[PDB]
Amino acid sequence: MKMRTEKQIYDTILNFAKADDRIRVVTLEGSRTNINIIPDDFQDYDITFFVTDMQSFINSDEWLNVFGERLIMQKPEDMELFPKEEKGYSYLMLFWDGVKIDLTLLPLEVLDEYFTWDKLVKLLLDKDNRVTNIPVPTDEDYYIEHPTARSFDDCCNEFWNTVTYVVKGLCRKEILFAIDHLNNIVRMELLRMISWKVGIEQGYSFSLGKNYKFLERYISPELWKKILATYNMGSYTEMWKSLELCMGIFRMVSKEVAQCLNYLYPDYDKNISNYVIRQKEKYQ
Amino acid sequence: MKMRTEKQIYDTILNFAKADDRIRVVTLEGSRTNINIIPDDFQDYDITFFVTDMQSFINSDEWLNVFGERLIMQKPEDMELFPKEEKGYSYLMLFWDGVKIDLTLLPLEVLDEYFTWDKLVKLLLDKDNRVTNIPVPTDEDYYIEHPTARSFDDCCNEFWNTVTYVVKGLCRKEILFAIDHLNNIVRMELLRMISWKVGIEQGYSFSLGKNYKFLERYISPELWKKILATYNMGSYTEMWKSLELCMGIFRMVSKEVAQCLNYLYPDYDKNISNYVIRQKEKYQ
Repeated sequence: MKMRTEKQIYDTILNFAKADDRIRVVTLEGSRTNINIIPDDFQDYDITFFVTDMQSFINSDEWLNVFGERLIMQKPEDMELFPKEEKGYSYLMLFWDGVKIDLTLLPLEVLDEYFTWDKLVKLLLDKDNRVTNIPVPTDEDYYIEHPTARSFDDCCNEFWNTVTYVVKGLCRKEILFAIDHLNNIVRMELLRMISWKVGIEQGYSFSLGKNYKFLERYISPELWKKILATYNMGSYTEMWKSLELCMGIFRMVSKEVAQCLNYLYPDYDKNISNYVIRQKEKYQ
Repeated sequence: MKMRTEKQIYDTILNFAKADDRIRVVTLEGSRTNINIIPDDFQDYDITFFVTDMQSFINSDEWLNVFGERLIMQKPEDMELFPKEEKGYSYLMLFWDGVKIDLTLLPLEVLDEYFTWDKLVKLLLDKDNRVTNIPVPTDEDYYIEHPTARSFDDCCNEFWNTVTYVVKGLCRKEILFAIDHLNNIVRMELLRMISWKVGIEQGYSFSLGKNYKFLERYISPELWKKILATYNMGSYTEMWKSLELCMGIFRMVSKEVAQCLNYLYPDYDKNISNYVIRQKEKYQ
């Protein structure tokens, strides 16, 4: 059940922008610019306004009422607990009907370099014709990268080195330390190596999506099940199993990448695998 | 079974530094400077050398052989896959006997501001008496922070807003997106709120450690079990359970913090909890 159509939402946004002297350019960002994303009910409206007077917007929130009644909103460049990590000033809003609008205000001066930030951008309005070469959105910066012999070694090095930090956390009875290093680093390097395997098998012309979220489409159900099994980490016993499964998958996938691209298979696996076994025995 | 004593390791490091004209200051960093850490077999030796000629060290690795035979080493400021994220040039080494040395080379000029970077620092050698006010190591920058009414609201805002991103990932059958947002953000804000609860209950004069790794000492076994149960995430069914458990813990703990510090309890819980229930039903 829709309470508003997509055309009604775009009209609310653009009619507001057209009427306001301060707003000179409007762009669209994110998955709605991406012809390779299947449309669904969760696609945010990522809208950017380029404006002549920033402070006149920040002074009061009343002008936002045109977008509808809100369930929640965040102003991430205006919080105390969190520092600014994007330029400009944004409003992340979830509305009563489940629609989401992430609205960014940027000073007009930033238009000089804005288009270098991301290629998934579509120009919606340009009152003064500032944009002389109009960009065509593309997700090409998100395709799988081909490794080099050096970056392959680097990935193996970071995987196997950080494995030793999971071991330290488990042997010290500091499970949260072990979990964070597995989540933030060890399994991320495993997923990177898997992305290189996908590139070898299927090519370099498509994206696996943010957080590798499209990976399931491009790997065996057998390998997908194992990957998901590594995310059961709520005990020391489960964490040793997850870590050992992660190591087994990494051996199999990095060996395939090395043999397909004619790289040396490094000694990290042999040396750290023995280290893991010895440490586990010492504390068992 | 030790193959080398701590005194032998320190002697290997300092005798090397004393003999070398290029090295003028040596410091120790990390948990070995921290009198509140219980010593164990996994404490790295975090050593920093301040040197007159950086490039003469980087040219060749032979000089590292004095530290022993290595199982693995990383040179993180000299990789292709990973950009530099620390100043200077470091060597992360794990040795044949399980000893770990993380050795950082820094130019002498950086000594002007180095001591502002971290307070868990101990001066080991200063050939020219460059350090006139000698620092005393302390972990005080790692104690629990007292929230303000604004930062309390900010934490609640980020928790409940990001809950909606876990919902989106689960409803889209994009579980890796949902898992990453729960791991990187949702549960981190839960752990932050729990740290504030600990501060109220037990005070502001101690550290919960990196990755909150000492948290188990300061919360009920009952609450610890629930926290660990949230880390079972290897299926859509498990992820809905984890998310709902995370929300329940957050309600209980943020309510206690608000009532103890006389903050307003925000409407995020009510509004987003209903949103979650509706979305789960819509896709079930």
